[PDB]
Amino acid sequence: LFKGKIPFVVELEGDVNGEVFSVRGNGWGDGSTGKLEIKFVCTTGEVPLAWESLICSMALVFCKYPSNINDFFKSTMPRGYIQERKISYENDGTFDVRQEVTYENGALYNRVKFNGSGFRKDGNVLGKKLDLTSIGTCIYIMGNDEGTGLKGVFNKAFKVIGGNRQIASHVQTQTPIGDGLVSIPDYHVMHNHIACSKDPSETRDHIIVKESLRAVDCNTEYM
Amino acid sequence: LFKGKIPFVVELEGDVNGEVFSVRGNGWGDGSTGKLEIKFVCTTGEVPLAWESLICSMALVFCKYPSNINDFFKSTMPRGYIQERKISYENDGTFDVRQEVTYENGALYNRVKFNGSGFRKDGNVLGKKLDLTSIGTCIYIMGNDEGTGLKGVFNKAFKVIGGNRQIASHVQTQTPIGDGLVSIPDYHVMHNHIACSKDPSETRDHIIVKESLRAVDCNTEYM
Repeated sequence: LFKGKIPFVVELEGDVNGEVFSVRGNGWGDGSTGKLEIKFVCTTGEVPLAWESLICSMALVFCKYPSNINDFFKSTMPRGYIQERKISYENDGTFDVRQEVTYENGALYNRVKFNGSGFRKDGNVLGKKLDLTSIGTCIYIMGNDEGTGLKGVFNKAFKVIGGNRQIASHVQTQTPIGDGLVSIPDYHVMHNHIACSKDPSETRDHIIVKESLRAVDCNTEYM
Repeated sequence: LFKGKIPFVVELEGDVNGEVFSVRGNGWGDGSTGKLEIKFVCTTGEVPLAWESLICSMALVFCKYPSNINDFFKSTMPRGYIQERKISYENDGTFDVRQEVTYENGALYNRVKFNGSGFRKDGNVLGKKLDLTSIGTCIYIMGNDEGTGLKGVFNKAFKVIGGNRQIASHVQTQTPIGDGLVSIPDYHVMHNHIACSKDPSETRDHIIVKESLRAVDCNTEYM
């Protein structure tokens, strides 16, 4: 299903320190090259927080997997998987995020419930002081202890506009939505790249995201 | 000072859940290739915990740095730097670690105070149920907020013998020991590899470690 560009559609309902907002993204992902491009629009007016804080919540199924690592994400399709994260910001609040990642009508949908609490008034998140202009991130992927799904961990070192860097710590799980046979990997990493940009022509609150995604047998490739 | 193999000497005084032990390592590191080899011996009898839990505490100065990233570690030599870590194990205790990394008499010394508390009796650390046979780790390196030193973060996904994987979360700082001019980088990563082995000939409690260390401009290389 993932040999070639396919539509990538995102629906995020957000609730951060009791500020409710909706985001819709349309673009494309290519699971054989590990590339995607998508434009996110806030449909309820303006995001009450850093766009950058939304980006990883808004499709690791598009990751370019080598043939020697089990690709859990593609193995669950078309029914797909649940992707859940706790994201903890150094000196700031916490996001609780639940995603349904499914293949429907020839398209990959990321449907996201994005909740945040404890965020600080003069913090980088509510202050919108974060930047992902061009940034590499390494994500740890492995089988959960029961061998029914995935767990993972990673940091993002967000650029802080007029500051230094802000670490957000992510804990993730992925569990299949269906009862079909799934493929469980051992420990590996994703080398991921984000570039975020704004259309100066566009008048609505939005952000354009390009990602690169590659699964890496770091146990071999780091030697 | 780091163009070619030079002696690498480690002295670790350890205190884990009130169990005191000493480790001495001798080997070599090569800062131009980013390789090192060292054999660690417990001099007080036996390590009262997983060797694997000691390995990253027991010389990022040996990291192969490209010319487009500031190499803080080599910029501090010969006086060298302090390297401090809090290491937190999922469902287990915490290590507090202070290192002095100095160049003395043509050799690179890592002098380590390794403290651990809250470790669980039937846990993977005191139970010695961890393995680093062949494992890749990605370390985040960046300038601290004051621009006087480094901060960093990383996970190690330890193999658990007869289990799955155990995440240890590391927070690190590096601060110069001297008053000399130091070179402060922006965010990048190290792709590091560990291979641990035992000499079946050797009769003392020991472990042999080979590391690969490369500094990576992930903001470019992950695209």
